[PDB]
Amino acid sequence: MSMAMSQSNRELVVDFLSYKLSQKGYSWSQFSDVEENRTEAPEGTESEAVKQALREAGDEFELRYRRAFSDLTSQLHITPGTAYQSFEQVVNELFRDGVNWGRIVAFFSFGGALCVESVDKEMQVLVSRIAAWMATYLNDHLEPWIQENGGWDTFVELYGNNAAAESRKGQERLEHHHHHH
Ligand SMILES: O=C(NS(=O)(=O)c1ccc(NCCSc2ccccc2)c([N+](=O)[O-])c1)c1ccc(-c2ccc3sc(CCc4ccccc4)nc3c2)cc1
Repeated sequence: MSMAMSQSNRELVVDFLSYKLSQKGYSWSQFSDVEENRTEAPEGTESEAVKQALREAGDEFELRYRRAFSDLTSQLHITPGTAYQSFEQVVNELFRDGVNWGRIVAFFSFGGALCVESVDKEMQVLVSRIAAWMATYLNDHLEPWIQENGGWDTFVELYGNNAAAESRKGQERLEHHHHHH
């Protein structure tokens, strides 16, 4: 008997990773062929879920916790001889005190920095690794958690764009009340 999980989480590591990379100037990728059509009106077009949410939180994280993050990225020096263990360790402590969206996003970034550091050392080859190491920890040290707090749907409904605006809707309203009161 055996069993596994989904892949969504993994998609986050890739999508985000790329973002953290592009933000630094890097990128790298490839193309291919499949099969599809279209006939309406092409344009940027954007979503409004984990993708957008995750990113934002990431940028704001290093902003509010510029030090809390920096000091972290300096706690682990990824290398070819580095063992996935040395990784799951550092991330463990930062996650020792229970689990909360905050630490979650604050964590994701940790990895992003690792990649930025790898490329800086002309070792982008690592990116692929750290990327897999995350999807492994997120599915063995978070999955069970994220599924106990309403998955991501909740994270995007709390500390997310559509959510941010939603919050204001109320406030701007409440204030109007006391005023008319
Ligand atoms: O912010 C946090 N929590 S929150 O109140 O739930 C929150 C606060 C703000 C936001 N968003 C607004 C932007 S700020 C932000 C901050 C964090 C995440 C996302 C956003 C969000 N959120 O979006 O989910 C959540 C938060 C922020 C930082 C840390 C944090 C920082 C450094 C370290 S170093 C360490 C172990 C050391 C150690 C290292 C190695 C080896 C051994 C020991 N553990 C750490 C934990 C822990 C929690």
